[PDB]
Amino acid sequence: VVPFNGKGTKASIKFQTMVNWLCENRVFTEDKWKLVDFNQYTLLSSSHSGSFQIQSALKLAIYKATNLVPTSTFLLHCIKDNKIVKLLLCQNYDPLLVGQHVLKWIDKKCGKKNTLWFYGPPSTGKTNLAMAIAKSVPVYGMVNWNNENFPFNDVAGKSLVVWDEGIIKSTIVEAAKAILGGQPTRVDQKMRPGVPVVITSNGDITFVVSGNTTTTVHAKALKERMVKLNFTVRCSPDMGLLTEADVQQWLTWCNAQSWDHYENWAINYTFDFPGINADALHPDLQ
Amino acid sequence: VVPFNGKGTKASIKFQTMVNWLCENRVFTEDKWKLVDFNQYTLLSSSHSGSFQIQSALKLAIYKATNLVPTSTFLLCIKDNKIVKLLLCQNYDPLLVGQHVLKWIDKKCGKKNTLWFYGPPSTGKTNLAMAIAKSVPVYGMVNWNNENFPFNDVAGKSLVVWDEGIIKSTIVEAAKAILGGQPTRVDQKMRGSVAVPGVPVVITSNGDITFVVSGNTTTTVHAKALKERMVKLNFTVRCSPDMGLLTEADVQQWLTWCNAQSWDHYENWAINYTFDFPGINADALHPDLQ
Amino acid sequence: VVPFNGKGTKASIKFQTMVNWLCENRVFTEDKWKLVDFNQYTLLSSSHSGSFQIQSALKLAIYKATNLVPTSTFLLHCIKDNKIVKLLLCQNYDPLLVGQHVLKWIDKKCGKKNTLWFYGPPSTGKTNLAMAIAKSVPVYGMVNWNNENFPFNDVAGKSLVVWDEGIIKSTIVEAAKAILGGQPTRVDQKMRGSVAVPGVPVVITSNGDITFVVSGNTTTTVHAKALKERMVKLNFTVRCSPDMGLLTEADVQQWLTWCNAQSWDHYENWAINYTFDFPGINADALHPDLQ
Amino acid sequence: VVPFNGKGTKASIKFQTMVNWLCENRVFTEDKWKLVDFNQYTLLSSSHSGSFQIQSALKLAIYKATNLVPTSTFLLHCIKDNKIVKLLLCQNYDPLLVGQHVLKWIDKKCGKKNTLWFYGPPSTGKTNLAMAIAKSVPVYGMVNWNNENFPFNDVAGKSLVVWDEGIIKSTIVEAAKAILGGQPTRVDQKMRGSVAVPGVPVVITSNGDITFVVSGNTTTTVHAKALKERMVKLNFTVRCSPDMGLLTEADVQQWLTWCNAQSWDHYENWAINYTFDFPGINADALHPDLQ
Amino acid sequence: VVPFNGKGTKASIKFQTMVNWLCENRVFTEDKWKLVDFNQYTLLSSSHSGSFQIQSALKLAIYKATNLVPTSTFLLHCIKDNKIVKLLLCQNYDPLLVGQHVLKWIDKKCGKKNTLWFYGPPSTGKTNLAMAIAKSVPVYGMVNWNNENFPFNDVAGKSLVVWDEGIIKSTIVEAAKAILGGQPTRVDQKMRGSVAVPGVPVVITSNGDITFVVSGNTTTTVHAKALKERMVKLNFTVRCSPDMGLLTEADVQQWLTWCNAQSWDHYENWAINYTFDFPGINADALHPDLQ
Amino acid sequence: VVPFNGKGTKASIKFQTMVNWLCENRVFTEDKWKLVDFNQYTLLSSSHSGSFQIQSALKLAIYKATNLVPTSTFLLHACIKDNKIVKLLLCQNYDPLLVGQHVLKWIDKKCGKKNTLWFYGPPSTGKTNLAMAIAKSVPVYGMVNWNNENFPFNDVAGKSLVVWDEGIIKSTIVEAAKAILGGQPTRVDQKMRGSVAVPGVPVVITSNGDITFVVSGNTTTTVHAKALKERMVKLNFTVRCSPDMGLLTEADVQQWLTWCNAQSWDHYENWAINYTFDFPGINADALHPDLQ
DNA sequence: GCCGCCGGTCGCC
DNA sequence: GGCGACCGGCGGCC
Ligand SMILES: Nc1ncnc2c1ncn2[C@@H]1O[C@H](COP(=O)(O)OP(=O)(O)NP(=O)(O)O)[C@@H](O)[C@H]1O
Ligand SMILES: Nc1ncnc2c1ncn2[C@@H]1O[C@H](COP(=O)(O)OP(=O)(O)NP(=O)(O)O)[C@@H](O)[C@H]1O
Ligand SMILES: Nc1ncnc2c1ncn2[C@@H]1O[C@H](COP(=O)(O)OP(=O)(O)NP(=O)(O)O)[C@@H](O)[C@H]1O
Ligand SMILES: Nc1ncnc2c1ncn2[C@@H]1O[C@H](COP(=O)(O)OP(=O)(O)NP(=O)(O)O)[C@@H](O)[C@H]1O
Ligand SMILES: Nc1ncnc2c1ncn2[C@@H]1O[C@H](COP(=O)(O)OP(=O)(O)NP(=O)(O)O)[C@@H](O)[C@H]1O
Ligand SMILES: Nc1ncnc2c1ncn2[C@@H]1O[C@H](COP(=O)(O)OP(=O)(O)NP(=O)(O)O)[C@@H](O)[C@H]1O
Ligand SMILES: [Mg+2]
Ligand SMILES: [Mg+2]
Ligand SMILES: [Mg+2]
Repeated sequence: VVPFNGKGTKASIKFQTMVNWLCENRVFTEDKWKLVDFNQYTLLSSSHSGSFQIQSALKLAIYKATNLVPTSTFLLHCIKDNKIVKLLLCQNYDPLLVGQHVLKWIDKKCGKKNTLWFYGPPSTGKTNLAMAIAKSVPVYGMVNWNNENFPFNDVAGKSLVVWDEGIIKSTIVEAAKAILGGQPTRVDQKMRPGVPVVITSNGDITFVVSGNTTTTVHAKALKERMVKLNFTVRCSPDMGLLTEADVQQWLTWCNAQSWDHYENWAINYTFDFPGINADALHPDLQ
Repeated sequence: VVPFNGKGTKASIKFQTMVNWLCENRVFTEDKWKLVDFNQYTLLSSSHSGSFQIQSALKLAIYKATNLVPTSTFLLCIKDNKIVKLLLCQNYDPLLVGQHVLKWIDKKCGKKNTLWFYGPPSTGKTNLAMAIAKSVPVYGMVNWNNENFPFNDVAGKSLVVWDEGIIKSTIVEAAKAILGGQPTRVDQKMRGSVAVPGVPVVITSNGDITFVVSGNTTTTVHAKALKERMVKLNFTVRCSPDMGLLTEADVQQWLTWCNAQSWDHYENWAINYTFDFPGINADALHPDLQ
Repeated sequence: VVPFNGKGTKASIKFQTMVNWLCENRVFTEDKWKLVDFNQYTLLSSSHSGSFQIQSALKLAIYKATNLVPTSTFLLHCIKDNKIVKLLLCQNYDPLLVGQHVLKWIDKKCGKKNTLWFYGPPSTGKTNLAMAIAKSVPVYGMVNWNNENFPFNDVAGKSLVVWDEGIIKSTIVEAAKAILGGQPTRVDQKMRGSVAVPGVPVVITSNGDITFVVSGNTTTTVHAKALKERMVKLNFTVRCSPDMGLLTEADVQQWLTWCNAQSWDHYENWAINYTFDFPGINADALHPDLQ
Repeated sequence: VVPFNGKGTKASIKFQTMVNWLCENRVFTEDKWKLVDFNQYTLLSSSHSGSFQIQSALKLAIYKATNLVPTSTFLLHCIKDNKIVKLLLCQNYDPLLVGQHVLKWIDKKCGKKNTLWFYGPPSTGKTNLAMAIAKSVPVYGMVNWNNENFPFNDVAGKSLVVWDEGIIKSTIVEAAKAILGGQPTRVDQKMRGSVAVPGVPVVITSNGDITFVVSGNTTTTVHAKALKERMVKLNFTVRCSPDMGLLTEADVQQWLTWCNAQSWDHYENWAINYTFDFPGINADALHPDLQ
Repeated sequence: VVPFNGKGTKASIKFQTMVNWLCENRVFTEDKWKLVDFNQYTLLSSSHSGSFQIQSALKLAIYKATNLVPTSTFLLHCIKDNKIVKLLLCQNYDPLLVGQHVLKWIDKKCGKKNTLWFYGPPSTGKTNLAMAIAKSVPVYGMVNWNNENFPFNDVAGKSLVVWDEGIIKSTIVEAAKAILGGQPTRVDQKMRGSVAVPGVPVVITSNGDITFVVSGNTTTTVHAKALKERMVKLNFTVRCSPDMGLLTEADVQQWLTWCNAQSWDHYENWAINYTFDFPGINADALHPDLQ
Repeated sequence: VVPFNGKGTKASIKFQTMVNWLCENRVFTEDKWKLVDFNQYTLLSSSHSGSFQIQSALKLAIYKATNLVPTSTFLLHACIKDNKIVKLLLCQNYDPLLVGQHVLKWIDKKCGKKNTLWFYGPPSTGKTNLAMAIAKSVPVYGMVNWNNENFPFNDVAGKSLVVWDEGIIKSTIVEAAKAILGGQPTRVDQKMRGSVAVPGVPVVITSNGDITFVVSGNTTTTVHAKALKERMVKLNFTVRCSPDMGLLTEADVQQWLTWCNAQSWDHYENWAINYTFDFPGINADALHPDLQ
């Protein structure tokens, strides 16, 4: 399709450059814009025609960073020295395979398996790793911030949805089957792609509370849409916060490795994530 | 009736050209506009006025594509077409089916405004319906609408799709009007006349929809009335588990070939419309498909 | 009343010319404007000013076509070969006397009797003649469109009100009497602001008697006296052959033009005291051409 | 005090002239403006600024004609030929005193006695006289048009209030005392930021005694003392000819103008202390123009 | 806190001059503006951008007159012929102390004794005196105008709150205690910046003791001690002449002009220990002009 | 981060200068602006354009004062024996050095979990006077008594200090109380502002009785007593004061905090390693000769 | 105050 | 006389 013949003025080209600048520096919120470049914000807020451009540029930047650009490219920029590499080795999970899956999972290339699940005892580092990814993607949203009876508001536009210490109520289970499966909401269909979801919890989430009693009616359907990871070993208190770079170096290194190994397991996506294969451990990871 | 003797400035001519450019490339949604041409959208959205124009152009393009141009214009060797292969296995005449579709999609079938596909599951009922629905500019599903108000925003659509639907006794009164091509009161009260918009309808189902659900029971009072407005097809043959997603290109090829052939056979059946679509006539098969 | 001494730029003259064109070409809805002239609509819809001018011009054209010009001028333009003339003769009715009645009724000059009633067996063409007149006037409103509990909405700014198969309920019989009698609605008395507001002609086609107002689950005849004061009745008893086809506004314009061309004293004799029932064909009084 | 030493631009002076012209020709509604001058109305409504100017100018003209200018100026321009003059002789009322009393009453000069009451048998012309006077003043409202539960809404901005065949209810008896006595509502107090501003003349017509306020399904005389002080009572005892016809503003203006030139000193002989019942004709008090 | 430089253009300078002219001639309401300078109001309403300036200027003028100017300056410009001086002597109170106290009171300088209370039999002129003071401040409000369940709304933006024929109920005792004592309401606290001060003076007229709180169908005295500390009580016992007439600004300002010129020693001696009652005439200290 | 290479007109530079001027003069409300400078306010409100500029300037100035500039810089300034606050602290048996130094960290949200100060003691001992003295120095603060009874924590965001005077905690709102008193932002704060974490507002509480006991109907419950103790710091005002010490002023606060900033921080670092619910009292020998 | 458009008039055909 | 493109004016925008 041939684009239109419209030629813009100086102001329009300046606005387009401003949108590119906002998209490049990951400035998607007013607070972030004030914290980063207060001078330009003060200059723009002087009048109506300046204030409107702020909202327009923010919306266009969000759309460009979410829909028109692959999210994985936002994450890609001594492999053994990375904290995350050691952490997955302790949990007997191959750092390479889990890294490759995240790239496909964030890129909606895993089919119906749109949801990741971290399972283990409390204080094993589940939320620390999960929250590290949420700070690496352009925009993220948490279920906890939403209303108690409307947990899935403002799902469209997010690069990732995080559900920390969550549990599924039978009154809203039908909505969970859609989003966790990646099916678009009916509102999205009417007005016009799914959003990856990550869930961390202490118990078994496949059990659904129904009244004052637990039930297993929906246990079968939720299993196909999810991948389970076991974080059993307690973490030392000195680990601290995981930096966005630690994710960046880990994902970038895993990207360049041979991909054919991941495709073999990708033929039949199992609900359970396979453990470390000692015969396939990379030499640099040792 | 003479067009007004006004003259357009250089600014309005650009808007008029953009309106034609919208219809030329079948872009009718803001998402499609963003996906196809981002630079022009970004340039337009940097000024109060620069926006009033996006919505105005979209509205004008929708109206022009839906009402001022025949729908079939958007649709217009043959043995290799998957659509023909589909209807061949289903014991129906591939040529005669398309010739009715063109008259049906153009609101030229009188009271029989509704088409119905029926059969066991995994027989291609839904795949064929979406292939037609993708080709038309604008289409809407009854599934997306509210349960208590299934017929909202029917106007402005070139087609309406109803997937695995069931008719309830509460909505049987509104269903009869929309399925029969009769204009709704909302359009009548707005437009000014008593008959204007026109909406084709296509329905798929695994069960007989002529039966109406009332309470926890099923009645047959409205069966005769719904039979007049509808046309039935029986997809009773299991399809080969190899066929893929039917595309608009497949439909356009099927309709283009069927359009130019002889139209002498169709109008004989058009004198009296049978409730069931006629099946394969062995002697009347076109020599191309023998 | 000397007009104002104001003056306006070329844009205002263009707007006035556009309003005059809308009045001339009989365009009164946005969809009609889109159908007749898409180019001018697309040019006008390029900015806020044009989109406001569209609504202003539409409203002004509607007002001019409704209140600034007598409705009869929108109807004027072998007489025996006219389909409508045959129909009234078949129904044993004089075409001239009916036509001359319409030209005074459509202009609200008949006073209290603002309503015509078409009554008789079904499928005799009662709706066909009623709708034919409606399609000729600038704009008409139908009671069937309006909501269940509020039938008399959107009456203002209309030329003709059509009500087919109508039944008067006791709940709304009081509001019904106002419009059917030519009395103005009370909201127009204040929104316009004095008792100078006019009313709208009403035409009713029914298969049964409408003087029997429905109350609950029982028929009552207390209101029959008041309704008969305001109404004129016709009887479509003789069913027509199913080959008359859809009547056209050209037939109405042709028939109405001929009626005004003849003598008017013939109708004036019956105008001294209007009768509820319409007198039938008189062989002596028939027009020389129609014989 | 000396007003602001401003300098009106070219456009603003046009607005001032338009506002003056609207007041001059008594054009107070959009529907009146369309009939009087459609040209200027279209030229103005050609754009947003013109519509805003129309909306502002209408309110300014209403304010100028209501508050800043006395109403009597629009009433003031042999006498035996006047219809109204003969009418009051039938009801044994002196036309001169009635004319003089109305002129002082319309401008809120009577103080407490702010209400005039017409009473008598039906068909004596009680409504005919009230309507003619009402349509002479620029803007008037009717209690009938207003909401049943809120009959005294939209009081401000009216030069006269007309109440036909009214009956006072116990639910609204308290609000009626203020309006009939010229007491402004709290809206005219707190939003107009004072204790009292308008005078809102009110006229009432009835066939029975309105001082008997209905209480539930019973009649009570508690409020008889309070209301009878606020009103002035006129009795239309004699039924007039059926062919009196509709009165017009021309008859109203001529009658008031003639009463203006006559002697005034006779009026205040009684006006120092009004009585509830209007005094009748005495042969001595009859002017020679009517003898 | 040196002012910003901000060199303004002629458009803003003219608006500032208009704002000053508003305060100078006491034009604080739209109705007063229309009644005083109609030409300027007509010119200003010719456009939307000109109509916005009226609402911009009125608020600033009201704020300037309320907070940026001492209220007593609006009061201060033979003596033995002033009606108030004569009236206060009839009640056996010293006019000089009353006038001196009022000026100190209106500027909120009495401390916690913010509210004045006038009590006595009817027809003693209590209400007439209260109106004269309220008519002289820029803007005044009433508790009578407010809603029954929320009588203490719209407190801000007023220089004096008048409560005529007042009485205190138990459902509003907590609100009345704060307002009568000068304590700012929580609205000012959450709109301005923490415990401010503006408050408002209050004047009360009553025919009965207001210290008796009405609860249910029983009179109670729980808050009698708390209320008395906040008011200064005056007993208006002597009936006044029926034909005294209303009081005006010229009477109050003339009276207040004399009082300010005298020494503050007489007042400041009693001001050290504020009493609930006000001292009467002392022949040992009556001013020579009033002897 | 390289700032966007745009350049503003004369009006934009003037507006930025006005925003700076509003910050420098501690003007944050319409009433304060009208009181300080009526002429500029009139000039701005003369037109529709300036009425929007006023609101934008105020909204930007509040944000600049609250989030961009540390609050403690508004306390420090650009006869120590005679300072009124020093005497008042000595009357109530507390070291003026440690009280001032702790404030400079509590007001800057640097104390970690212990985000609140608690004043306890009999009436008329000077609890209210000192509490309001700190508030008058910070740019903008909000007091709880203004809000609705059922909604106590409205408009908490965008304030430098939260004042709660003689208040008592109820079980119906004890769940929200542990949030602000703990320094973790409310749920709506993250959503409207994208980040799971945005620092909280310091809180100062005065009380005549022990607030660690929560009202539960017509009954006192102590289930939440433990949870409040690691969020709070307690000071006891056990000595009454004579009516010879009027309202405290910002001048006293600035002088007091200025001296506490210049002295060594070793006496604070010893206690700051492990915070205690009880604030240690006067040490007889540790008192520096500048206050002996 | 900002960026847009309609419009007049002089400049050139 | 006609066609051209230039700059200044004005728009509405809460
Ligand atoms: N705010 C923090 N500052 C420093 N270290 C932290 C912080 N939060 C967590 N950690 C460290 O991160 C590791 C685990 O963090 P945490 O988020 O509590 O893990 P978890 O297993 O997801 N916990 P839980 O929420 O109990 O399931 C430990 O080494 C902690 O010391
Ligand atoms: N992604 C796909 N979408 C549609 N059809 C598919 C797809 N993949 C394979 N097919 C095959 O294509 C044919 C179309 O089947 P489908 O249209 O889903 O059946 P149907 O009869 O309309 N189903 P039902 O919804 O039960 O009425 C079948 O043979 C499918 O097995
Ligand atoms: N599509 C049509 N359907 C029916 N009648 C038609 C049609 N087109 C033309 N006509 C003519 O219209 C005549 C009847 O018109 P119609 O208005 O339906 O009658 P009616 O007496 O008003 N009907 P009803 O509503 O049953 O009382 C027929 O006899 C035909 O001559
Ligand atoms: N066109 C006319 N309209 C009204 N009244 C007319 C007309 N022509 C003559 N009249 C007479 O003029 C008088 C007007 O009376 P009118 O004001 O309608 O009633 P009223 O005396 O107030 N009584 P009522 O309405 O019965 O309570 C009556 O005597 C009518 O007969
Ligand atoms: N029109 C008037 N306006 C004001 N004061 C008047 C007026 N006429 C007389 N007066 C004087 O005011 C006195 C009563 O006025 P008013 O202000 O109502 O007094 P009051 O003692 O406060 N009344 P009350 O409300 O009965 O307790 C009369 O006795 C006259 O001296
Ligand atoms: N504006 C003032 N007026 C009077 N006394 C004041 C004022 N400001 C301070 N004081 C005095 O300064 C001291 C401060 O006491 P304060 O801080 O109010 O004590 P408290 O125990 O918190 N009060 P309370 O509110 O009764 O619980 C007291 O002696 C007050 O009387
Ligand atoms: Mg956690
Ligand atoms: Mg299907
Ligand atoms: Mg009184």
